[PDB]
Amino acid sequence: PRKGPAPKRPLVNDPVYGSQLVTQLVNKVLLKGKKSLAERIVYGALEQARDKTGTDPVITLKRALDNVKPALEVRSRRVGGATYQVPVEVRPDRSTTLALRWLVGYSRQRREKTMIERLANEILDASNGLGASVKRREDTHKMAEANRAFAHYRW
Amino acid sequence: GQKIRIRLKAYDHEAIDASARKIVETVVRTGASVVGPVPLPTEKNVYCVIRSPHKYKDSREHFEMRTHKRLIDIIDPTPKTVDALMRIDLPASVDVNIQ
Amino acid sequence: PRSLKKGPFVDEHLLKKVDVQNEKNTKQVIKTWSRRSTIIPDFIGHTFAVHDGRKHVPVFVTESMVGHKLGEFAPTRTFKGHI
Amino acid sequence: RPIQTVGRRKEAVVRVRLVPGTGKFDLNGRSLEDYFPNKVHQQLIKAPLVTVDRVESFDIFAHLGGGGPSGQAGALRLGIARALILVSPEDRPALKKAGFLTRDPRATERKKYGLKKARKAPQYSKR
Amino acid sequence: AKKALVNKAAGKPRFAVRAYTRCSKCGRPRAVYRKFGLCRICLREMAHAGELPGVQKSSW
Amino acid sequence: ARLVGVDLPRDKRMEVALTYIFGIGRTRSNEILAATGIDRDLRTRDLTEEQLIHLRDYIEANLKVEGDLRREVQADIRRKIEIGCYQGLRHRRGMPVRGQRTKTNARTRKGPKRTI
RNA sequence: GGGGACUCGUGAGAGACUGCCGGGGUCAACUCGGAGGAAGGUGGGGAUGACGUCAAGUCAUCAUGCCCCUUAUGUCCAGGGCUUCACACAUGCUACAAUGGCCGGUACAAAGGGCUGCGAUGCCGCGAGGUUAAGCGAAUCCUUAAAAGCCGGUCUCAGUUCGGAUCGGGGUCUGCAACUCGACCCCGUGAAGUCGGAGUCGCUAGUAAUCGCAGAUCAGCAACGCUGCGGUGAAUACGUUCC
Ligand SMILES: [Mg+2]
Ligand SMILES: [Mg+2]
Ligand SMILES: [Mg+2]
Ligand SMILES: [Mg+2]
Ligand SMILES: [Mg+2]
Ligand SMILES: [Mg+2]
Ligand SMILES: [Mg+2]
Ligand SMILES: [Mg+2]
Ligand SMILES: [Mg+2]
Ligand SMILES: [Mg+2]
Ligand SMILES: [Mg+2]
Ligand SMILES: [Mg+2]
Ligand SMILES: [Mg+2]
Ligand SMILES: [Mg+2]
Ligand SMILES: [Mg+2]
Ligand SMILES: [Mg+2]
Ligand SMILES: [Zn+2]
Repeated sequence: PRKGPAPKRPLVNDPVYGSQLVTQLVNKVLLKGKKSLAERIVYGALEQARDKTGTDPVITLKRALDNVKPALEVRSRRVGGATYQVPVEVRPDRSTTLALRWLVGYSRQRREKTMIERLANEILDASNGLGASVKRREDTHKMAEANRAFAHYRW
Repeated sequence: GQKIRIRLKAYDHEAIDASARKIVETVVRTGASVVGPVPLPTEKNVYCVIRSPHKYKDSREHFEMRTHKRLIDIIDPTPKTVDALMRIDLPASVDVNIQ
Repeated sequence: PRSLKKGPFVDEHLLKKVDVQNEKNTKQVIKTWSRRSTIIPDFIGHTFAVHDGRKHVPVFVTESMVGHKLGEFAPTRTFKGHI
Repeated sequence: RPIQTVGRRKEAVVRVRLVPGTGKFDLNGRSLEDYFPNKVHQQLIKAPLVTVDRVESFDIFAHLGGGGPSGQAGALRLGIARALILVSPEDRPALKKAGFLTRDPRATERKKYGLKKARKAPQYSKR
Repeated sequence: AKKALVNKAAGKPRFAVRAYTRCSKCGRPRAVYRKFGLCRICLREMAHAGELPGVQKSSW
Repeated sequence: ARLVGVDLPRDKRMEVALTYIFGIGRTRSNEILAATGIDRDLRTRDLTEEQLIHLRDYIEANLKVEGDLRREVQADIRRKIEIGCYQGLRHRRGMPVRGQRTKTNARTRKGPKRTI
């Protein structure tokens, strides 16, 4: 806005898994106001995550996010008759947002049948550094680390 | 017994409760058993007209029509009172039923 | 009139014009404006000049058009093609 | 003398009759897990109780009415916190700090003429 | 509207479904309400004028 | 598993497998399987030839299927054309017959856009 | 029966003013942060359009100055048209499915309408409906079962148990009359469509997205429109360089 920053909304702790990271995942899965539907998908995929490791699922979730959080994004800027990308530093609570969007997004177009086994397989493949969500992490990094020459115009 | 049921209706506020209070005060002076003015919910009739006489659909008015109801009193049908129940001139904007 | 409880619908001024010809067995044409009338199996063999909007169109009730309305054989609109 | 409070959230109006006991919900003749089958709603029913730490007491019953089920859960939370004050005048700064006394006025905005919804406009299309 | 059509809608037509309503002030065939007998236009001046009781502008 | 010369799709539940017959949809499929006692939650590969006789003869006594439904359908369209009715002229041109809007639509009776 | 406790209905009032505290500012206007409060700096939304612009729109709401018609450019009636169809644009709806379809079970609304009416109940029909008739000018009776949701079952990624156009047959109701040209129901039929080129739109919170319900006009209805009502309920905003 013209008049400075807006207050951001607090997320209440998730009752089944006592963490605000789970309730920040259910709002990315949420479509059309189906929040009790969106929580059955997230809870159901996290129960399937411990059925393939035995480990606690939110520890697997935080290992899955740490492999897909970007550190450098590649925002665009025009100067004269040419454009380029400036590598800028991702503030941390944007990197939480931008990584939860990649896990939900790249697993909606994944090859399984239901959304529970699509979301759970993307979490397990990201907590090992294998999935397509991990692939966009280094594609975001290789794009931004190919443009260090333009890191001197940071607004 | 307790048989007389009055059913005041009116378009406007403040011309009906004064008709209930200071005019049906003329029943307790004839020694009858009142229960008091009981307010009922208000009816609404909303109308929505186009302002322009031609081709301006997106500009509109909203007219309403409220109707107030009160005084469901169950006074004693004494034959001395039931004459004096209907002697007073109510205002023009007040309706009454004796059911 | 379109529901089986109340029968079919033929205009009464059209029923009198064929009952004066079914009694003496002639086949004169019936100039009419009643497009809304049902064809019933007493119109068989009769011909009808049926108004379409601008003129009267002959129609010959044979046997198989006997559940239809009479206006279905005089087309009102006209379209030969755009080019 | 009986505790008589009321909470209301969007159009739900609950009537809490907080009575001391072993801790039991029978909302409108029906228990918590039989009336609210959702674990997120049940967290915020007794969220004022875990603050004051009196969840094992106070078997309540309420007259749930009006609105939808998520409005009924939030209206019940305001009913409990305003009922805990009438049994306890010392947990008031504990529940005001969490925000369990705010009625949260957030109503459905009306539909405006010329618009498809409360704020949604139709297709613009300058030519 | 045309003055013959205002008198025709007042009388009793053949085939009683053939009847309809017009505005009692200007004789307009469309947008006539049944509670008032008026069109959308003649309702709007008479409500602003205070000439028909109980009707005023609503806000909520 | 040929039923009436129709070649049911193999490994398919019996409520839906009868609907591949031209003349039977979901309402008839519930009332073929109700008169003959064959349950609906049955695959077509587990069908018995003794069961297949029970519903290869219920259909000719009651129903109207391939060929002599398809010819009765195309002899009703044929009937409207030589009597010269409104729908018969409207069948002759590929224009829609049931009082449809022909200004901006009827791309089902007509083909794709000719785009003059 | 009864109770005046709780809600609610609706009258009358109380309450928010930078009023109080701390820092900044010419001590000013005011600003940043608190405390208390249901609410905090315009609490949310509505009603409300200065002087004027566009020779904007309307002579077809009405009114009116000129001008024209008066055996017709007045007026009555029956049929037809306003619903046509090589095409082009625009606003919507339903879709292309598994965060889904279908079947069984079960929960929670709000604002409205009703005497030329609303039709509970019973009864007949697969169904739209038919019939009988109680109660109700209604906080009383009817409309009125909300749908998403929840739980269980099945389908198993297919142009399909996705989609529901088109066409064939059989009906009901309204109305003098349903061919041109009404809606709804049953059975059959099962098209395009597998997420959309250049381009383009709305939205900053109870919003967007999605889910039903009601009203006006109206005999019936092309109602997917319009004006409202509640249900569930997000994601973001560094910022002011660019449009
Ligand atoms: Mg809404
Ligand atoms: Mg426009
Ligand atoms: Mg009419
Ligand atoms: Mg002002
Ligand atoms: Mg001009
Ligand atoms: Mg013009
Ligand atoms: Mg003139
Ligand atoms: Mg005429
Ligand atoms: Mg038109
Ligand atoms: Mg289907
Ligand atoms: Mg169901
Ligand atoms: Mg029955
Ligand atoms: Mg299910
Ligand atoms: Mg294809
Ligand atoms: Mg598919
Ligand atoms: Mg209607
Ligand atoms: Zn008028």
